Amino acid sequence: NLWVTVYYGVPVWKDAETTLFCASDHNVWATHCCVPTDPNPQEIHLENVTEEFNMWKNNMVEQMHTDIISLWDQSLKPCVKLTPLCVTLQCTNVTNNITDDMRGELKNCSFNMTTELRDKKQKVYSLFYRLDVVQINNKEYRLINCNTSAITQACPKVSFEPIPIHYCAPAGFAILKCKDKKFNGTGPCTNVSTVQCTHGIKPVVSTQLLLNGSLAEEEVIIRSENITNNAKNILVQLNESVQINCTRPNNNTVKSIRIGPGQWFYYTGDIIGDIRQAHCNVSKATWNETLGKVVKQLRKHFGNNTIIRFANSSGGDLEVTTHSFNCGGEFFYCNTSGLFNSTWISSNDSITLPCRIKQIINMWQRIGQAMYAPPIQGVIRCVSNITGLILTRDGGSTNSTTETFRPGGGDMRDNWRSELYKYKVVKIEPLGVAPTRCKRRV
Amino acid sequence: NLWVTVYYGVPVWKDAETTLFCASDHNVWATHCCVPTDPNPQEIHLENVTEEFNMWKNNMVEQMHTDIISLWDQSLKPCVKLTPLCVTLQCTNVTNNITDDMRGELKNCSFNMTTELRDKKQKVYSLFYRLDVVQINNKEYRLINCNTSAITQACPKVSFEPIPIHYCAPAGFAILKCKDKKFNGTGPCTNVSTVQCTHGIKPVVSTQLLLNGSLAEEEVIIRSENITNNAKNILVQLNESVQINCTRPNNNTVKSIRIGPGQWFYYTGDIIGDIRQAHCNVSKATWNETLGKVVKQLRKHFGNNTIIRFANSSGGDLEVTTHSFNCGGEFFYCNTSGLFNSTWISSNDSITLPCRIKQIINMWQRIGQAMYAPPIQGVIRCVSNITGLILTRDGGSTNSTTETFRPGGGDMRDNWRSELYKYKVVKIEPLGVAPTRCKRRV
Amino acid sequence: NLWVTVYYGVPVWKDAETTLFCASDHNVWATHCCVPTDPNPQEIHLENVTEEFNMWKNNMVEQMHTDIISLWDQSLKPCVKLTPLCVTLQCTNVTNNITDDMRGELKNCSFNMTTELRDKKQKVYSLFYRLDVVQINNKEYRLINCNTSAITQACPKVSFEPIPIHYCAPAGFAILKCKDKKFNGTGPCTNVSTVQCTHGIKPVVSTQLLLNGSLAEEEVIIRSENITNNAKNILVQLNESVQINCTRPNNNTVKSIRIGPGQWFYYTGDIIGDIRQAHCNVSKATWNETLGKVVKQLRKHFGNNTIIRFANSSGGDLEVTTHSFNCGGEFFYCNTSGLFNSTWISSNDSITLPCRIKQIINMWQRIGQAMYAPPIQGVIRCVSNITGLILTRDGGSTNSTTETFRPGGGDMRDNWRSELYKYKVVKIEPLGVAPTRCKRRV
Amino acid sequence: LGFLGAAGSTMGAASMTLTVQARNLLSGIVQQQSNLLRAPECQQHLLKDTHWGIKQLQARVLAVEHYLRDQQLLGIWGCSGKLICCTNVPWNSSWSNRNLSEIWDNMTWLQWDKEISNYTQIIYGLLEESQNQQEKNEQDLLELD
Amino acid sequence: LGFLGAAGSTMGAASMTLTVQARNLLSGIVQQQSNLLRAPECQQHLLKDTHWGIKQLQARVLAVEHYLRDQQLLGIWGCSGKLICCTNVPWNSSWSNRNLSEIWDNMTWLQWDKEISNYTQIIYGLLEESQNQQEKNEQDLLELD
Amino acid sequence: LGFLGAAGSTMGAASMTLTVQARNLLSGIVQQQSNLLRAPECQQHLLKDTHWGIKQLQARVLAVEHYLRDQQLLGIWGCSGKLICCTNVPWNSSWSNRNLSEIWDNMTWLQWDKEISNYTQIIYGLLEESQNQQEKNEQDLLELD
Ligand SMILES: *[C@@H]1O[C@H](CO)[C@@H](O[C@@H]2O[C@H](CO)[C@@H](O[C@@H]3O[C@H](CO[C@H]4O[C@H](CO)[C@@H](O)[C@H](O)[C@@H]4O)[C@@H](O)[C@H](O[C@H]4O[C@H](CO)[C@@H](O)[C@H](O)[C@@H]4O)[C@@H]3O)[C@H](O)[C@H]2NC(C)=O)[C@H](O)[C@H]1NC(C)=O
Ligand SMILES: *[C@@H]1O[C@H](CO)[C@@H](O[C@@H]2O[C@H](CO)[C@@H](O[C@@H]3O[C@H](CO[C@H]4O[C@H](CO)[C@@H](O)[C@H](O)[C@@H]4O)[C@@H](O)[C@H](O[C@H]4O[C@H](CO)[C@@H](O)[C@H](O)[C@@H]4O)[C@@H]3O)[C@H](O)[C@H]2NC(C)=O)[C@H](O)[C@H]1NC(C)=O
Ligand SMILES: *[C@@H]1O[C@H](CO)[C@@H](O[C@@H]2O[C@H](CO)[C@@H](O[C@@H]3O[C@H](CO[C@H]4O[C@H](CO)[C@@H](O)[C@H](O)[C@@H]4O)[C@@H](O)[C@H](O[C@H]4O[C@H](CO)[C@@H](O)[C@H](O)[C@@H]4O)[C@@H]3O)[C@H](O)[C@H]2NC(C)=O)[C@H](O)[C@H]1NC(C)=O
Ligand SMILES: *[C@@H]1O[C@H](CO)[C@@H](O[C@@H]2O[C@H](CO)[C@@H](O)[C@H](O)[C@H]2NC(C)=O)[C@H](O)[C@H]1NC(C)=O
Ligand SMILES: *[C@@H]1O[C@H](CO)[C@@H](O[C@@H]2O[C@H](CO)[C@@H](O)[C@H](O)[C@H]2NC(C)=O)[C@H](O)[C@H]1NC(C)=O
Ligand SMILES: *[C@@H]1O[C@H](CO)[C@@H](O[C@@H]2O[C@H](CO)[C@@H](O)[C@H](O)[C@H]2NC(C)=O)[C@H](O)[C@H]1NC(C)=O
Ligand SMILES: *[C@@H]1O[C@H](CO)[C@@H](O)[C@H](O)[C@H]1NC(C)=O
Repeated sequence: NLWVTVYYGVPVWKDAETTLFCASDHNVWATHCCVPTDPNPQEIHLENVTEEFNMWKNNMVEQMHTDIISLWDQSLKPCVKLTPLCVTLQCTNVTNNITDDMRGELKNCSFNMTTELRDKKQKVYSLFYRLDVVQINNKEYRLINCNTSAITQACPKVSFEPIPIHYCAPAGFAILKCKDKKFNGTGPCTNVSTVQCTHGIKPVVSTQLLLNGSLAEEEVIIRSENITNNAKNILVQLNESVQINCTRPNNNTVKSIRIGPGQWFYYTGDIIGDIRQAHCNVSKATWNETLGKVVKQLRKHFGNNTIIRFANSSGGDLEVTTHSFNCGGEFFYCNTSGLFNSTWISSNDSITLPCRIKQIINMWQRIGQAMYAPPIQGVIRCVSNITGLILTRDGGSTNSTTETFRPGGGDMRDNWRSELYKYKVVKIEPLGVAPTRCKRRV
Repeated sequence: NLWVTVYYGVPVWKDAETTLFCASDHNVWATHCCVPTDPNPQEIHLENVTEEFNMWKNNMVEQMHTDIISLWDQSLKPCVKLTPLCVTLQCTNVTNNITDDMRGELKNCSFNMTTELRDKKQKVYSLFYRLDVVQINNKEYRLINCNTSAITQACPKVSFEPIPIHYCAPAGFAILKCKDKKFNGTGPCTNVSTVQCTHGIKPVVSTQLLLNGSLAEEEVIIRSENITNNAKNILVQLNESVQINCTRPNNNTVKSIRIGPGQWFYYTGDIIGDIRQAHCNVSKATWNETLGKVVKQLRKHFGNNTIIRFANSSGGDLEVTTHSFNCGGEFFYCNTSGLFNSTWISSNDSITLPCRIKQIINMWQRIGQAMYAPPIQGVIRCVSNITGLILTRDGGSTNSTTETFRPGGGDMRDNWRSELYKYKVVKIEPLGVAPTRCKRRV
Repeated sequence: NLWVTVYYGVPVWKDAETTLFCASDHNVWATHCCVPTDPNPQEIHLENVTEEFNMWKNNMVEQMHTDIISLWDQSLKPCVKLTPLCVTLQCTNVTNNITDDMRGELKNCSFNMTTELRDKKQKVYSLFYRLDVVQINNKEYRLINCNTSAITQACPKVSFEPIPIHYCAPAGFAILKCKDKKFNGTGPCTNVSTVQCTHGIKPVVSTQLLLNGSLAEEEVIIRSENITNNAKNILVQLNESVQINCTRPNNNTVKSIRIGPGQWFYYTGDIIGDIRQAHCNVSKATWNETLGKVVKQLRKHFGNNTIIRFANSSGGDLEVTTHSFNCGGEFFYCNTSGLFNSTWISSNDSITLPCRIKQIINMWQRIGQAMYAPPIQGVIRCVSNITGLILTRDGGSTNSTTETFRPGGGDMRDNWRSELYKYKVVKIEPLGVAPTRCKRRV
Repeated sequence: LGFLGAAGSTMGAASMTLTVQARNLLSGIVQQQSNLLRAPECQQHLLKDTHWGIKQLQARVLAVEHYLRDQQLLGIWGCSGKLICCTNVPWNSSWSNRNLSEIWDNMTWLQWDKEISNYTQIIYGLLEESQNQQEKNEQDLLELD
Repeated sequence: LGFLGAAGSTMGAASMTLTVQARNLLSGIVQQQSNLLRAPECQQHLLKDTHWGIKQLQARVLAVEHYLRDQQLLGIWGCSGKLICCTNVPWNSSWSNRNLSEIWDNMTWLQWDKEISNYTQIIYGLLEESQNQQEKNEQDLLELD
Repeated sequence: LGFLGAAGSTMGAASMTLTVQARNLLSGIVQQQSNLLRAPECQQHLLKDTHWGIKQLQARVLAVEHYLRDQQLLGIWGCSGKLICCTNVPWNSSWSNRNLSEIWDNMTWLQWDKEISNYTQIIYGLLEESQNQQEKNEQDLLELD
C-alpha cells in the first residue's frame, strides 16, 4: 500500500516561449542591451539528460526578429525626415573621370530644398546613385520612395554596428544549450548544459552569405528543415572561414544643409578621384576549397555518384538576387555570380565581385517605410568573414543526378537561426507527486 | 462562551468597479477583443440570493464608453490626414438628373491638392454633400471642419461593423446576471446567476432609435432613472421588433489620388443614374402596433385616462435632432418626424423617412477632431432591427393629462445602458470571521 | 551554547533610491499630483536614532529634477506649434512714447502667417522683445530659435504656477526627516522622525536668488558641499525673508489668429501707455541687514578678520548672468548687480533692479526645444519672498583675506536641494537573526 | 455547487466549498493569462497598444496584491496554513448577540458579513495582538527547557 | 550539483536539491532586478521605451503569478510549509503500476513526470478534498473538548 | 510606539512591535492603491501618461517581489508561519562574540545588523541546509511507522 507524496523543488521541464531579455558586455545595441552580462559566465552540465532540440521551431529566432525590428524603428524615430526633399530633381550624368561599368551609375541632381525659414529655398547639387533615382516622364527625376513611403534620414552619429548580444532567460526559465558537435539542428542531443545567457550572437544582417557567425567545430554542416523539399533553404555552416575584403574606392566630400529648425540633411556632394566601381574580393583558392567541402557534405544527402552544380540567383528584386551587406553604415548589393558559377563531378588570383551601392533602403521589407543612409566621408573598407551560405536546391524530378544549388536565401531569420540552433527555452515547473510509504498523521 | 474562528474561502461580496477585459467569438473589434470567449459558456445559478442592481449607476456602461472611444481613436491613428485638402474650393451645383428634394444637396467642387512631389498639384473634381461644405464669403467654399479641427481619413479597408462583444471579469471579480424578466433596471433581483463573461453586446451607435439590441422577454419595458423628472431619458425596450430598410439609391464611382508619399485619398468622384434622396422604410402597420404597445406601458406610469402624444425633436444640431446611423460605413442622419407625429387617446403602406448623408463626422462629440468617411462604391442597402426607443418626456405642469414624448435621446451611453442592465460587477472578498465553540490550543 | 533565532518584522534600514510618488492638497501640478495628501499628517518620532544625512547625494533631488522635466514636456505636448511662424520678419523700431533704457528694446515686426486654409496667408503686425528676434543680413529678421529648434506655444489656459508638492514613499519605503535646526546638510542628525510624505515643496524655478522656500529656524545657514572648492556652490538659507516686488508696467492688448485648423496663436499686438522698463524692487535697508547676516555666517568658515566682498556675475548667457523668474507666466531676467555691489569689513529708499523680458525660452537647457510664452493681457505684478541665495566663492590663492562672492548659481537642482535637505529615503528590510537560548524541537 | 454556488446557502453548509472560492483567485489569474498567451494577435495587441497593455498589468498587479493582503493577515494571526482556524480571542456579544444555532443554520455568509461589518477592524487587531503574545510565550518555553 | 544539476539524477537522489530549485524563482527574480536597477542607462531605457518596459513588467508579473499558483496549491493541500509532504490520499495503480524501488532508484523526475502526466489534474483534486475534510474534523474535535 | 517607533529601542524591546513592521508592506501597498483608485482624475492620469503609469507599476511589482523574497526564505527555513522562529543551527562566536545579555538589552537592531552584516549570507545558507535535512528525517520516520 503506497501513499501520495508531494514534492516542491522538483527538477522538471516543459517547453516554452518567453520574452527573453538582452544583455551585453552612440551604438544602438549597447543602448538597448543596457543590462550587463555575467562577469563570470557559468553553465551546469547535466549528466544523463537527453532532450530534443528543433532549430526550425526555435522561438528564440522569432523573438530576435521582433526586437531587432523594434530597435531599428526606435533608433530612427528621433531623426530628420527627408520628406521636404521629395521634389522634382533636375538630373544630368556624372562624366568626370568615369571608368567603364560606372558610366551612367551616378547622376548629378539639383533641387530646391527648404531652409531654416519657410520663405526661403536653397539650390542644392548632390550626386546620387542610379538605384535611388527614377525618371518621371537634362530630365526630371524623383526619388524611388516618393510614390510609396516617407523617407527618414538615419541619424549620422548613431552606430548600428553589431556587437555581441546575449539573450538571457527571465527568472523561472532556463536555457538549455546543446554541445553536440555533430548536431544537425533537429532531434535528440545528449550533451546538454543549463545556462542563464546564450553565447553572444552578432546581429548581422545579410542575404546570401552569412557573415561574422560561429564556425562549425569539426566539419562543414548542412542543416535544413527537409532535404527533399526544394521550397526550403539549406543553411551551410563552415568549419574554416573565408575572408572577404569589401571596398568602396571613391573618395567623398560629404556636406550638410539645414532642412529645417535644427534639422540637418547630409548629402553626397562631390567625389574625389576617379569614379570607380565598388568591389568585394574573395581569394579564389580559398573559395574553391570551401566550396569543395560543402559539395562533399551535400553528397552525403544526395548521393556520391552525383553531379553538383552551382548557379547564380534565378531573378527578382535586388535585395534577393544580390548579397546585401552593411559596411561602415553604407549599403552594399554584391553580385555573387562569380562565386557560384561552377560544376563539381564524382599572384593571389582573387575573385572580384562587382557591387552596387544604394542609399534608400526598404529595410526589413516593410513597404510603408524607407530609410536614407547618409553618405560617409572618405573611402570605405571592411574586412569580414564568410561563415556560412544559404543555398536553395533548385529541384526538379529529372533523376539526372545533376543537383543544382543557388545562393538564394533572402530571408532575414535564417541568419540567426544558424546561430541560435544550440539553444532551447524551457520553463521550470517544480511541483509534482510520486508514491511513497509515508502517510501523514490524521 | 463562544470563540472567534477565521474562515478563508468565504462566499462574500462587495460592489466594485474594475477594468473588465473584452473577448469575442480587418475588423477593429475583432482585432481589439483578441481574447477568445468560453467555448462552452457557463453560469452558476445562485439559489436564495437577492441583490440590488442599479442600471443607472452601472459602471460597466462607463467602461464601455471609455474603451469604444479608445478603439476608434487607435483605429484612425495610422491613416492619411486630409489636412492638405483644407483648401479653397471652387463649387457649382450638381444639375445632372436631379429629382426634387435633392436640388442643391450636392455640389461639384474642384480644388488643387498635393501630389507625390511637393512641387506639383493636381486639379481634382469631386462631388460633396452640402452638409460638409460651407461658403466662405461659382463661389468659394471650405470644408466644415477647416476652422475647428484636423480632418483624418478613415482607412478604407478597416471594418467598424459591430460584432458581438463580451465583457469578462478579471480574476478576483465576478459578474452577477439578473434573470428577472420583469426587471425595470433598479432594485432587488431574486433570480441571479454568476458568470465570467456577459452576453454578447453589439456596440451599435445611434441617436433616437436603438438598433440591433436585445428584446424584452415578455412585454415592452419602460425603464428610467425617474418618472417625474423630464430631464431624464426613458429607455424603451420592445419585446417584438420593427424592421427598418435603409438605402442610399445613388450609384458611385469612387476614385483615388495620392495625396502624398504612399498616402491615398478617396473621393466621391461622380454619380451614376439619377440623383436621389436616401430613405429609411418602416412598415406603417408594424410601427403603429409597436407604438401602441409603448403607449399602454407608458399609461402604467402616467395614468390610463390620459392622452399620450408623440412629437418630433424640439431643435438643435443634426446629430441630436435626427437619428444617426452607420450603414456599411456610410453616415446617415434620418428624419423621424414621420414616426412620431401622432396622438393616442383612452399594398404594404410603408412610412418613408428622408435621410441626409454626411461625410465629415464630429464623432463622439469631441470638438478637436473629425473623421472623413470615405465614400463607398455602388448602391448601399442595410436592413436592421429597431429594438428600442429613447424618449424624452416633454414635461410641463399643465395637469391636462396630455403627456407628450419626443425622440430626443442623443446620448451615447444609453445605447449600452439598455443592454448591460442585467449585469453587475462584484468583488469577492473571501475572508471573515464568526463565533464557534472551538478554542485553539495554547 | 547559543542558537540562531530568526525574526521577521525587525526595524532595520538600508539606504535606497526609489520612484517616489507625488501627492498634493487647469494647473499642471494639480493634474499630475492627483493623489491626495494625508488629511492628518503624522510623524513618528524615533527615540535614540542617529542617522547620517547627505544633502549633496540626496536622490530625492534627482527624482524631482526628472519629474519636473517630464511634467513640462507633457504639458506642452498637446499645444500649437509655431513652426509656421519661422518666417522672414520685416521689422522697424517701436518709437511710440519710449522712455530711455527701452529705446531699441521693442521691435514692430510684420509677417505673412498661415490661416485656416492652405491657400491663404494673413499679414500680421506684432511687437516683439529684442531678445527673441535676430537680424538675418526696415531690415529682415528671424526668431532666435529658427536655426536650432522647433518652437511650441504653451497653452494659454494652462497654469504652471507652483503649488505645494508632497513626495511620498511607496510601500516598503519610509522617509526619515531631520529636525535638527543647526543641520548644515551633511552628517549625523539625532532628532529624526519617520514620515510617509514630505513637507510640501514649491517647485519654484529661479537662477540666483531662491524664491518662496522655507526659512531657517534660528539663524542664517551656509550650506555647501565643500568650503575650499570654488567650483562648488554655496546655498544660503535665510531665517528672515526679503520681499521683492516685480512689475512689468506696460499694458497689453493681446490678440489671436488662427494659425491652422483649430490652432490658435497669441501675439503681443500693441502696447498701451508709455513703453517702460520692467523692474524688481528690493528694500535697501532690508537687503543690507540680510546681507550682513550672511556675511557674519560666512566669517565663521573663512575667518572673522577678513574682508567679504560681493560682486555681480562674471559673464556668460543671460540665463546664468541674470536672475530668472516666472511672474504670472511671463519670463523675467533681472539684473542683480544692484544687490551684490558691496564690501564688508571687520522715504523707503528701495533698490531698483532693471529687468528684461523674453518670450522664447530654452527652458531646462535643452538645445533641441523651445517654448513660446504667450503674452499676458494687462499689467503684471508679482510679490515674492527671497528665502535664499546661491553664491559662488570666486576663489584665488591670494591670502589677502578679501574673499569675494558672486550670485552665480544657474543650476536648477540647487533650488530643491535646499528644501529637501531634511529628507532621506530608506528601504525597510525586516528580516534578520540573533542568538538566543532556544533550540527548535527536532 | 461550483464557484459561489454556496452564496445563498447557510454559513454552515458553505464551509464545504471553502476550497472552491479560496483557490479561485490564482487559478483564475493563471487561466486567463494562459488564454491571452495563445496570442491570436493578443501578444501583439497587448504590447503594441501600450494604453491597453498597462490597463491589463494594472488589473493583474492589483489582483495579486489582494491575494497577498489576505494571506499576510492569515500569517500574522497564525492561520496561514488552513482554511478554517480557531484562535485565542473570545467572541464579544457587543459584536453580535445572535445565538450560535442561528448563525450556523438560519443565516448565510452575505447576511452575516453585513451584520458584523463595523467590527471587522477591531477583530483583526485583537487577533494580531493575541498571536504575537502566543509566539513569545512559546519562545520563552523553549529557553526554559 | 547546482540548479537543475539533478535533472538527470534519480528521483531519490534529486530530493537533496529541492531547496536549490525551489528558491530559484524568487532569488532569480530579485537578482535580475538588482542588476537592472544599477541603471547603466537601464532605468532610463526601461521607462522611456514604454514598449520594452511593458514587456519586462509582463515577464515579471507572470513569474510572480506562477510562484503564487504553486504556493496556493500547496496551501490548499496543507503542504505550504514544506518541500516534502505526505498526504492522506493512497496511490492508484491505474496512475502507475511501477514498483516503488524502480520509481526512487532507476528513474529520473523528468521521466516520471511524463509517465504520470495525464493524472496530474485528478491527483490534485483528490488532495484538495482530502485536506478540507481533515480540517473540518480537527475543528469538530476542538468543539468536543 | 507605531511603525519603526522601536527603531532606537533595544533588540529585546523591539520584539513586541514585530507585527507592526511585518504587516506594513502589504497594508501599505493596498492603502496607497485604495487612495489612487478614488480616481480624482488619477485613473485617467495613470493610464494616459504611460510613462508615469509604468513607473508606478514598476514600484508595485518591486514591492511585491521583495515581500515574496522574504516569505520564501522563511518558507525554506521552516519559519513561514511565525514572526519569531527558532532553528537547529548553533550560533558561531566568529559571527559575534558579544554576551547574550548585551545583545538583548544594551543594543538596538540597527546596531546589531551592522555588527553581523557580513555573515548574513552564510547564516542563511546554513538554515536552508538544516531544514532540508530535518524534513527528510521526518519523512523517513513516517515510512518506518
Ligand atoms: C565583421 O567584423 C568586422 C570586424 O569588426 C567588421 O569590420 C569592422 O567594421 C567596423 C565598423 O565599420 C570598423 O570599425 C570602424 O573602423 C574605422 C577605421 O578606423 C581604423 O583605425 C582605428 C584606429 O584605432 C581602428 O580602431 C579601426 O579598427 C580601424 O582600423 C573607424 O573610422 C570607425 O569609427 C567610426 O565608426 C564608429 C562606428 O561605431 C564610430 O563609433 C566612430 O565614432 C566613427 O564614426 C570604426 O571604428 C572596423 O575597423 C572593421 N574591422 C576591420 C576588419 O577593419 C565587419 O563589418 C563585420 N561584417 C559585417 C557584415 O559588417
Ligand atoms: C443590424 O444588423 C444587420 C445585419 O448584420 C446589419 O446589416 C448588415 O450590415 C453588414 C455591414 O454592412 C452587411 O455586410 C456587408 O454586406 C455587403 C453585401 O454583400 C451581400 O452578399 C454577401 C454574399 O455572401 C452576403 O454575405 C452579405 O450579407 C450581403 O448579402 C458586403 O459587400 C459587405 O462586404 C464589405 O464590407 C465588409 C465589412 O466588414 C468587408 O469585410 C468586406 O471586405 C467588404 O468590403 C459586407 O459583408 C450585411 O449584409 C448587412 N445585413 C443585411 C441585413 O443585409 C445592420 O447594419 C445592423 N444595424 C446597424 C445599426 O448597422
Ligand atoms: C511666490 O508666491 C507668491 C504668492 O503666491 C506668488 O505671487 C502670486 O502669483 C500668482 C500667480 O500669478 C498670483 O495669482 C494670480 O493673481 C492674479 C491677480 O488677481 C488678484 O485678485 C484676485 C481676486 O480674488 C486674488 O485672488 C489674487 O491673489 C490677486 O490679488 C489673477 O488674475 C490670476 O488669475 C489668473 O491666473 C491663474 C493662474 O493659476 C488662473 O488660474 C486664472 O484663471 C487667471 O488666468 C492669479 O490668481 C498671486 O496673486 C500672486 N500673489 C501676490 C503676492 O500677489 C509669486 O509669484 C511666487 N514667486 C514666484 C517665484 O513666482
Ligand atoms: C435554498 O433554500 C432552501 C429552503 O428554502 C434549501 O432547501 C433545503 O434543502 C435540503 C437539502 O435538499 C433539505 O433537506 C431541506 O429540507 C430544504 N429546506 C426546506 C425548508 O425544505 C436549499 O438547500 C437552499 N439552497 C442552497 C444552495 O443552500
Ligand atoms: C548519471 O548516471 C551514472 C550511471 O550511468 C551515475 O553513476 C553512479 O555514480 C555513483 C556515485 O559516484 C556510483 O556509486 C554508482 O556506482 C554509479 N553508477 C554506475 C552504473 O557505475 C551518475 O551518478 C549519474 N549522474 C547524476 C547527476 O545523477
Ligand atoms: C531611549 O533611551 C532611554 C535611555 O537613554 C530609554 O529610557 C528608559 O525607559 C524605561 C521605560 O520608561 C525606564 O524603565 C528606564 O529606566 C529608562 N532608562 C534610563 C537610563 O533611565 C527609552 O525607553 C529609549 N526609547 C525607546 C523607544 O526605546
Ligand atoms: C533701432 O535703433 C537702433 C539705434 O538706436 C539701431 O541700431 C537698430 O538697428 C534699430 N532697429 C530697427 C528694427 O530699425
